[PDB]
Amino acid sequence: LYFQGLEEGFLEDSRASLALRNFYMNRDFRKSEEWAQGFLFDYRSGYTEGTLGVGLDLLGKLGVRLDYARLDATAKLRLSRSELKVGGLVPKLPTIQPNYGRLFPQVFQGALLTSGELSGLSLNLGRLTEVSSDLALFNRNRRFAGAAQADRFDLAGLDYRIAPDWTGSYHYGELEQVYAQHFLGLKGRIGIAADSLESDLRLALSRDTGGARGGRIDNRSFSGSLTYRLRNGQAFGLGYQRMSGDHGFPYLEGTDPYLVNFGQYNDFAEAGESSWQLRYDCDFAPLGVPGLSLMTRYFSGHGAKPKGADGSREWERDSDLRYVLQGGALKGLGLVWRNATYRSAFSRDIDENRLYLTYELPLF
Repeated sequence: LYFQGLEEGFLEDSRASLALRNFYMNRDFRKSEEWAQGFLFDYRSGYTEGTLGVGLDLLGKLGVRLDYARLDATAKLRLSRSELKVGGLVPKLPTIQPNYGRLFPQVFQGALLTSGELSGLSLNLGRLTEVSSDLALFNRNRRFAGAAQADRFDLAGLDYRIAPDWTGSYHYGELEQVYAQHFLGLKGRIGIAADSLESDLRLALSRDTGGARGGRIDNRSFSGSLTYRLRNGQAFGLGYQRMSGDHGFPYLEGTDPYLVNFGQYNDFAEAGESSWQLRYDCDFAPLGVPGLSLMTRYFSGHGAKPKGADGSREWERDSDLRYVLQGGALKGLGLVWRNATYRSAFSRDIDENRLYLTYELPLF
């Protein structure tokens, strides 16, 4: 956390890995398909010597259908308990979260400063200018006037350790001339007593800003969860979510929305929409079968006020099965199967399968 810069570490502490990813996706409307192999070279330098240390990250991506090629560089500066990254960025913030269900998450260009000079307090500040063309408001079901674009997305935030099991966060995000969103969140855990109860509460307020290319937007979002997690590998979760104001929940193209009732397909984020989620996870590891996990969840939404369409109710069931080989030559191989059923009164019904074969190979 504190950066000493006592040794010349750029080359010496360098590490890298190659990720191999085979992804298949199947989609039935009311039909399409996608199959692809990805290669991902992920390099992370150490830091040059001195109180201000300099570093370099590199992301090399190759994608082939059934030819996509990209190289993203990131300069990193390190001083005291603060870090500045400039170049390719994969932010993980309440206002901007990667899309993970693909071959590769989007890379954003800009600068991001994080700082933990104060104990228990993290601060961040950032500005993004590009996505792997401009940053754009993700329309989806015509929730807004159009998919407005901008040159700049600003961000600032604070995450505070209130107590060892409690954290509160505030984050601000603004796609310039389109919308600004305020986020406030609280996460907590209590013991009961070999097991635990976790809570995750999220309020967000979004309004159009400046030229309002989106255009007029008013969204007040609540999204929260309660998870009962047992020591034997099981978890039971309850999620609840509500959209208030004249619009649905805005977020950028290329990102997943930071909402708890977000499934494999739907985000239950139409204007006016309330939704409930039940979720069950099971790890078969402390039961006998390590590497094998399973998840299922069901979401139900009502009170949606979709634009230009009639109907207000919708639901989704996702099931997820995963296995990772535990030994032999392929001791890293991961199989993931994500299946979904989505039914809506106001948008197109879908059935979908996603399949992932993953392997991670450390180079140095």
